[PDB]
Amino acid sequence: GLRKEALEELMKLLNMKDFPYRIEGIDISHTVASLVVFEDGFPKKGDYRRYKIEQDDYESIRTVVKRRYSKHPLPNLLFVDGGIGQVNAAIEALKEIGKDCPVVGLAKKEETVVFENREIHLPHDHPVLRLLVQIRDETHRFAVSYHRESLRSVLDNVPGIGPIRKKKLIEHFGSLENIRSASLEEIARVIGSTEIARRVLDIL
Repeated sequence: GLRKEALEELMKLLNMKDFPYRIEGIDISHTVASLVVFEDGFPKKGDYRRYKIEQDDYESIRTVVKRRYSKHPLPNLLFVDGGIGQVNAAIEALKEIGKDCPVVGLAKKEETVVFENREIHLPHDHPVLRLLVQIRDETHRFAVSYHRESLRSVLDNVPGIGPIRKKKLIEHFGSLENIRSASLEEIARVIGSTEIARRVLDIL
């Protein structure tokens, strides 16, 4: 949750014409773009989106930015992860579609904000620096849920079960953590056998 006065401070620091009421943040992971949304500093999780890019994070940002803003309104401010390059990719993409929107990021150099090809140094606890870091970390927190394979690989070691019942137990339980802390009686019901459910708990 971003402080509203820190939003005002970001506006002043960057000389923006408009208050950053809506901010969107983008991360590239290896390719998926993860897009997050803050509205008046509140994360709007129902507005988050993920983009698959078939194919250079530079190029991935450029692609995602053109794709998204050809269908959606511009935010008041766009934050991109990775530093100068990814900010430049976003800007280039915006030009190519004839759109106008401030883009900010964080250089790989410590305590450095990237804005309009300028680098602004801010001390560690400066509220604008803290705010930007909050945004970046939220992009990352969202990205790590594109991985919430382990249960599958391990259940491969369980003899005499087969591809059908495997996907049942993956569907009902989803993870190794849930299947392991489940009772014998429940697992039996998902697959139709105490003897196999016993073997599953035994082996896991």
